[PDB]
Amino acid sequence: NYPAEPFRIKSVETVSMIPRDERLKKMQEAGYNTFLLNSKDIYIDLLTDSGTNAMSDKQWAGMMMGDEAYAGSENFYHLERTVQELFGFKHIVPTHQGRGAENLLSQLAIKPGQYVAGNMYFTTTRYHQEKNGAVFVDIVRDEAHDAGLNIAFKGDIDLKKLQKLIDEKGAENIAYICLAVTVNLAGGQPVSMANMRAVRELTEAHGIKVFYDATRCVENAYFIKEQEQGFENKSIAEIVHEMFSYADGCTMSGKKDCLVNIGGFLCMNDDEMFSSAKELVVVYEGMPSYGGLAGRDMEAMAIGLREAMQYEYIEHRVKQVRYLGDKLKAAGVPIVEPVGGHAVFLDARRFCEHLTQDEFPAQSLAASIYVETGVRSMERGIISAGRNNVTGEHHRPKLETVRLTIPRRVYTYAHMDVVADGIIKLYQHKEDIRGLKFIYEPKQLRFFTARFDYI
Amino acid sequence: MNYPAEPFRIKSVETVSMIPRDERLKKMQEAGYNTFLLNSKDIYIDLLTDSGTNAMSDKQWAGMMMGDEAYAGSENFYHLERTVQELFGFKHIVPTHQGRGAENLLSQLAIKPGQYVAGNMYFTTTRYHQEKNGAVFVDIVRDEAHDAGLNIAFKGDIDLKKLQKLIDEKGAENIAYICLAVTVNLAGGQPVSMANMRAVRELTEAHGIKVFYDATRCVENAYFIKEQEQGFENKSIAEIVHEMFSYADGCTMSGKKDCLVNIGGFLCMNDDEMFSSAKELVVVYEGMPSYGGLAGRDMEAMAIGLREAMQYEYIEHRVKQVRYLGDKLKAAGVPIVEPVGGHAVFLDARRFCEHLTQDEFPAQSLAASIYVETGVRSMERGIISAGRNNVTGEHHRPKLETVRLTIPRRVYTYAHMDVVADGIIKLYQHKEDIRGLKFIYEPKQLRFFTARFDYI
Amino acid sequence: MNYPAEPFRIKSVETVSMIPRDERLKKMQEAGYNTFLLNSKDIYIDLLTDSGTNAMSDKQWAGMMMGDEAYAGSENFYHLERTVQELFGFKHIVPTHQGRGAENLLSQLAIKPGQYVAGNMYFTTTRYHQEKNGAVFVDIVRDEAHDAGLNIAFKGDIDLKKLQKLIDEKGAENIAYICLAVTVNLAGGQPVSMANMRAVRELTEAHGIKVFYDATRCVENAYFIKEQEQGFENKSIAEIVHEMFSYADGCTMSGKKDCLVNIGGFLCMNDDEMFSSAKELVVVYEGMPSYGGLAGRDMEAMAIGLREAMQYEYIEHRVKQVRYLGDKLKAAGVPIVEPVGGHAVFLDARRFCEHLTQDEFPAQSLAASIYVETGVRSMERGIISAGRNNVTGEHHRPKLETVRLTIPRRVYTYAHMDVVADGIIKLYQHKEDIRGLKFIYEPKQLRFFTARFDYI
Amino acid sequence: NYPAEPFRIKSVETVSMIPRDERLKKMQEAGYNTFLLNSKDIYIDLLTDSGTNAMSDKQWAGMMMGDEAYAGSENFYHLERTVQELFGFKHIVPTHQGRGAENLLSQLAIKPGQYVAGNMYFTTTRYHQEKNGAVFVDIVRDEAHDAGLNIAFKGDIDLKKLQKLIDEKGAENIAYICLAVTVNLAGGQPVSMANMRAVRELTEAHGIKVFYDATRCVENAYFIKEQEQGFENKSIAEIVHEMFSYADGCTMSGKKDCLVNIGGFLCMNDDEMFSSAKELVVVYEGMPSYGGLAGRDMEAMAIGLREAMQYEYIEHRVKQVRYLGDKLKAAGVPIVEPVGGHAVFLDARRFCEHLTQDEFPAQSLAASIYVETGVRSMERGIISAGRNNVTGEHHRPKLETVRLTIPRRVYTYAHMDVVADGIIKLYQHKEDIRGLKFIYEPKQLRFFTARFDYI
Ligand SMILES: CC1=C(O)/C(=C\N=C(/C)C(=O)O)C(COP(=O)(O)O)=CN1
Ligand SMILES: CC1=C(O)/C(=C\N=C(/C)C(=O)O)C(COP(=O)(O)O)=CN1
Ligand SMILES: CC1=C(O)/C(=C\N=C(/C)C(=O)O)C(COP(=O)(O)O)=CN1
Ligand SMILES: CC1=C(O)/C(=C\N=C(/C)C(=O)O)C(COP(=O)(O)O)=CN1
Ligand SMILES: [K+]
Ligand SMILES: [K+]
Ligand SMILES: [K+]
Ligand SMILES: [K+]
Repeated sequence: NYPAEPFRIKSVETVSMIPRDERLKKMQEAGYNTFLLNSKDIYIDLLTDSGTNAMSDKQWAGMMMGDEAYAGSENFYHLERTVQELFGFKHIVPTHQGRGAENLLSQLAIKPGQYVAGNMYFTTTRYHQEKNGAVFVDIVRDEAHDAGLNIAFKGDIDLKKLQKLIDEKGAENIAYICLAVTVNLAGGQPVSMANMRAVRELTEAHGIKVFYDATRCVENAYFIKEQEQGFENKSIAEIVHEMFSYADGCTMSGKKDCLVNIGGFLCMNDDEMFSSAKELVVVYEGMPSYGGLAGRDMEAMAIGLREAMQYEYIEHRVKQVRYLGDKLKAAGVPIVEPVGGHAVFLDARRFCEHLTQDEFPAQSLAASIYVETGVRSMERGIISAGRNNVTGEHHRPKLETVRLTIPRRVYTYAHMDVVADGIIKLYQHKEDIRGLKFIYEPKQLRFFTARFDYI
Repeated sequence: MNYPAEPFRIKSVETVSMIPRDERLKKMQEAGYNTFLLNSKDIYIDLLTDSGTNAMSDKQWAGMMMGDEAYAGSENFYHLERTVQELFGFKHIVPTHQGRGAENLLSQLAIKPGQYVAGNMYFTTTRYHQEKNGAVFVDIVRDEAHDAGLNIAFKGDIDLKKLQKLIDEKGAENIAYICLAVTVNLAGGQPVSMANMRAVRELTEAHGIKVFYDATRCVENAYFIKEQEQGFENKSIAEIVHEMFSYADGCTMSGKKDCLVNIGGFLCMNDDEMFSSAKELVVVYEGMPSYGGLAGRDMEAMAIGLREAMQYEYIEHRVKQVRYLGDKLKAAGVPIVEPVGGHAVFLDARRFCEHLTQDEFPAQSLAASIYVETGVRSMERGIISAGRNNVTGEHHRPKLETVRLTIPRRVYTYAHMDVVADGIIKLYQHKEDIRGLKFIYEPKQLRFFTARFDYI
Repeated sequence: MNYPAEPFRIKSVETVSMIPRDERLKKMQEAGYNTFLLNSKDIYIDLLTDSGTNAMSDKQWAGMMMGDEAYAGSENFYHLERTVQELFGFKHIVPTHQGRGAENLLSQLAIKPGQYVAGNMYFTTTRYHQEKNGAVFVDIVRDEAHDAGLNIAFKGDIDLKKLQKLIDEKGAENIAYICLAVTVNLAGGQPVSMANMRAVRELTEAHGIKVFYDATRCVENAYFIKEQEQGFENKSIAEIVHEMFSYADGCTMSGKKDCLVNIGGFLCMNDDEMFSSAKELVVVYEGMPSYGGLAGRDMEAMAIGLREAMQYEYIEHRVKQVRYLGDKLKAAGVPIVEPVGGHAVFLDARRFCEHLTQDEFPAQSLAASIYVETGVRSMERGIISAGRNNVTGEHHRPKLETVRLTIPRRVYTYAHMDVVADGIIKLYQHKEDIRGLKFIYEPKQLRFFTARFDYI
Repeated sequence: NYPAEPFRIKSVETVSMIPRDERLKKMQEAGYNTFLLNSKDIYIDLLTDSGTNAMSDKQWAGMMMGDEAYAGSENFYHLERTVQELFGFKHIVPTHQGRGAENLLSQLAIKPGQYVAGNMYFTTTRYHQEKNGAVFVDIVRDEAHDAGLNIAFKGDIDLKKLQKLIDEKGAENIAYICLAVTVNLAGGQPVSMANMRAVRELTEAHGIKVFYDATRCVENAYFIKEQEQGFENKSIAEIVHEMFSYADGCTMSGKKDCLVNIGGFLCMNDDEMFSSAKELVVVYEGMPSYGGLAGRDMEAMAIGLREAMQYEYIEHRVKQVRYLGDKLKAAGVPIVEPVGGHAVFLDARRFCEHLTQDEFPAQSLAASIYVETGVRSMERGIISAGRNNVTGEHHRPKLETVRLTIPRRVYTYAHMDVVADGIIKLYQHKEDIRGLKFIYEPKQLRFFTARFDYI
């Protein structure tokens, strides 16, 4: 049901343990915007699972063995061998993290005016597509947009929407299909092997390329192992390798499922594209053999990807997130369902139904959570959606959420209990949560530095 | 309140795994049914000891990169020295590689052949160093410390009536010193009260008798005082620690326990002449007074760790994590030493195995069976550890025949505790399957470390 | 005086070794005669670049254990931020993963298509980011910087007459900014004087033109100012650095050079609106303004390293070690760029190989031959690096056709320098054996990194 | 002649660089006793080569992999395998450093009244022999006592003295022969393979055991490679293994030739002695599988011993010391000859022949060296010999020396030049060096804390 950690603690990170009254002052000093809190003031930091993971003793040994050569580092060759074996692409180019790989892919693979279709999108990924002249098309199944619908493989592409696009626009006018595993925007929802194969088969008949956004591909493979018929005798490694067999390449943020603090990479099978990629990596990142990483980080990521293949590790990772979601759900706390691989999203609209979206319930709930528990969470609602700059109106998103994002191997079920118990107690007196109003709003990136006060 | 979450985050991890029961069976036999003789790789959760098995912090690992390895004058020595002077309040410090190295120095320096050393229950290496330097050991702990099931507070306390009697019957000049350990390891990690430390100092001082503390789990002990002794609820852990040592003439310390390191110890004293003599001796056994058989980076880690240990939330969690395991075991009717102590839960082997005699080594055997059935390693703390009476040659016979589930600091979670509890509860369902043991190889001293047995 | 000993001790080592000439020959062919394409394992002493190849200190490694990996609000970000604010004197900082990431931001933010960017000699990635954002590059370095053998001080200085002419012929509003690099890498690591920085600021300020520094080797540059510019002999390295940047509106920095790290860079500016815009852009390419595509531990290492770099003895030794190699080479009549610069000795390939034309790529070829004969890796810094004229499609033709023996900071000793000098002197004895090269594979930009050749 | 370092620098240790005037104050604050200087005030620290070595990147990787189990650590098994392969003993017991191993050996191998004979002695080694009731007998060749005699293998035992001892005392009355490699007291002098075999053969015929003090056995093996006929096609590893084939066991300080900062061990071939050793290690050190070391240090020492077998490494180590001695000798500076493996010893008696031994020329020369260069060196003369406590007279040693002891892989030839140039300049005006007199003298260990002032 919930397994014990399949690891023990080698070293600890010291935290302050400041009490509620002091947390309230820190929160006020941050203008009630959790993005403005200092890391040294936070007990449990669930802002993101990106780059916040705990490394192993074996990775730290690798950290001492950084061959820092500008070209031809042994660590690059270790990374390259590892990704070829595990993902099964012919070619790999390291990048400092995922968005560096996305910049490269989109410049290489898009002609202005072409469509890129995907199972929803991530903000950086879609931006790089659009900056290169692509029009984005959502081809996710309709269910993915229903946040209360508890169904499996909610990240699946709708083959009919793909077909429709090909019929209406023409294959030559589609740059590529961008299939993300898992689907972050839908709450971390997995994609099935059947769907990946069906997309490979249809695109292949039309000469259309498919590139994966692989950042949480290991969480994805765990869902396939757990829930997809016929994958129960298959190892995580076998699943991961089969998944990528249905792609022409990928962009990877190692900062997620490769269990590192920095690192990413671009893969492809096509020799000519690989050649062009090497011509471009040097402009933005570094050499084809470091790509904006220290040798020690290529080493840490090579070791971390291989650790991520262990079944017990990934089972525990996903079930720890599930434990938090299960406990919240059992107390009647409204969440996005089903719980995804990396986070639990509170539905702040329903949590704070005495407040209007214009009063920023997700922002305000995230502040309350920090004050009551020392937990930092991310606003993923009206604030982070930003303001229409043509009209000056808020972009008003359907999802008004607080993201409890879980770094890998950092926290225990007891820290999950701190988070849950705190949220449950807040829920019991939810009507007491107050609305927020801007007191400082920057013109851009407002979620990063906006300051608020209570209404 | 009852069970707080870890007051830290995980910075790095070590993988854990379990070999099949069939393989464990083979390994237990190959180790001659002594858990000390199993290999680390063959252990799933290793509760052999809290000694040297602690997880260090990121700050201690940063100190590890700043090892100043000079033979004399290292910054890491000065940092250790001023930290221990500040926190414990003794005048002088001599580092040693670990606690038994400091006990070697103390016993050689402070005992004349034929004298008595009186202590709140024996300890294994401690008693051996006393006895090998010609002392007779006298246990002056309260009787109640030897009754496993008796739930009373401050079980580690010295019985003043027994101390008084020793002085009367033997004369103060024939007592080398009082050895006061905090907490008391073999009583189950049981604390000593401040009132008792103060009373002991007062009695011994009037008679000119020296008192040397075994400081190895003094922070755990300070936690119990803050939690349970009336008047201390408001004092900081650090204030408690400093007051505790104000009632002593010096101490031995294994830093491998409450200083949160993997190696390290020291000897403290207030007396200038003893300091001089201790330095002459340290060079023979350990190294120059300026490193004491430690790398500079380990002095640094030990200085940093001892100060980390003073954080209330850290030590509250440390002790309550142990308590949680004991609570779950108790709830299922598993017999344990009570109350639960600072560093371990001690299964009561006499009750766990009523069908065996103490001469059939129930504790040694239970530890074997726990490993075979669960892949958890635990330690014998009974008749084998007690050693032999150095006059009659018979086994010492402790009332406490226990198996120790010892918890390294900052290493495991409550989920690991639940795994351990579950496996022990299961084994209890068939306790009568645990077989008697007999010696096949017996070392001449500290026999428990490497002795080998076979089933009767 | 002339050649000081290392002002540090060795804390840890990496082994070095040499594969036979026969094996090196094979490897050079397999790398298509481009030194960039050899493997690290196959190199004995690796002088390809001083970029990212530096040895960190014990203090920086201690900072590496204290990485605060938070996505926003990391202590390591705050430490970097206040360090750069203190030492460089700019209002705002945006970290980037390395220097070309900061050049991406600057060029996008500060250039309107069709504008001119004027600089003290081009640099490779710098010129590409200017040109790809629609700028025309204009070289305003003094003519003497392009003559390898001419031994004059402060060769990096901007020719004010050329700057003045640019403003006259093109109009100030059509100049996006002046790019002033310290030191000037491709001139041979040549410094810029304070007087010149002050004069440039004065001229540009009167016309409303912005000046952005390439800060990557500013500490080396400050060393030359202290050593050679009248009036500065008494100022600290840190004072020199802070004054230098007071003449700028912001900078790009590759921390991989003078900040003594293996990864890292940043963009600084004084202007609030530019800061806002830079943050919008950083999120697209690098990461959140609060880490900029760097682990927290690398921000920390870069903060610590930049402050280490201000120690006079450290930078005096850094530069004199380079000078020693150049001195030994000169003494034996080997043709080099003079005076020797801050980070490398640059062999003059035109003189080393008089028998070849620049169209036959003497520098690329010499670098190949050095590796084959010595197992030392060096870099082409000539016509291949210069790239193509983005209007005519012809090779840019630099007067400076050089091969760079680039010295990573705190990595090698004088004995390694002597090994390098000895091997190069030997190769010089048969310079006429070095054969012309021709392209077999040419990338569309920054071609030198991965191009492959074959002998004519 | 002098090779370049067969390594490059991975990381540096920061030092203060304080100037001459400030060094003079530090020296005065230390009462002119270099033992009292703070490490943070010293540029180049030549006090000892014990435990001061620079580790490699590979050792630091091993430092991150410490299996800290109290019993059965993987690191112990790695150490054990390595020592068995390289030294060729059947059994190994780890100890925290060399004197811990000596305590164990002497308790195991000596009955009160027995003789232990050796090629000179080391202070801790001889003390442990004597505390256990042994009488020490020097059986080194007479030449070893002539400090100006430049001959090879000066550490050799005189077989005739050994024979004489057996004849006069009886084999049953000799506990063992303690053969040290190299011989520290004679200036770091090596012992020949011929001598080790001859001693093995004579002792074997009489049933007498031989235990090596192996602390600088790798320096020793380098001398055999370099100078002993017939060892020129032999690897350092082959030499080391043959050396120990002539012993019944050894005590080792890894802090010397195993390239670590802490660590040591005891080896033996005899099963019964191994059993007894395991019974004793637990009293003083720890378990047979950690012996008073952290698991990470058993790992560092296992990796370091194997690194020490590399020919280029040990050739450079010994020749760097030689470089310093050669340069001093060429300027006419009086030194113990020939230069040993680990240090250069200045003859302070001849250096300061205007001073009497009672004026402490070695102590005073060591102070001058620090003041002029920031180099710390060790007094090895009348001060470190101590005072006769029966009579109160100085012990007056024949050797009045300053030891310039070189840690492995820490310094370069340039640092050797700082040391040499400074000493040479002092030598040029040697008559200016002033005598010292006590102002504070402890009753014991006076070299550690005595304070002086100028006469
Ligand atoms: C699905 C997906 C992501 O979730 C993603 C980054 N995620 C962040 C920063 C997060 O907080 O979820 C990126 C960008 O990776 P990067 O943050 O540049 O290494 C790409 N795809
Ligand atoms: C109270 C006390 C101890 O518990 C102790 C060692 N304890 C061990 C090894 C244990 O497992 O409890 C020692 C010896 O310390 P040492 O293991 O040598 O650092 C002294 N006193
Ligand atoms: C003056 C200057 C440089 O020298 C520079 C990079 N130099 C390299 C790679 C070199 O080998 O010189 C860069 C680019 O920095 P980067 O290599 O991207 O961190 C900018 N300016
Ligand atoms: C020949 C020899 C030595 O040189 C030695 C220690 N030497 C020191 C401390 C030195 O400064 O030379 C020891 C003692 O090793 P230890 O310092 O306890 O690891 C034994 N034999
Ligand atoms: K990070
Ligand atoms: K690097
Ligand atoms: K040391
Ligand atoms: K340990």
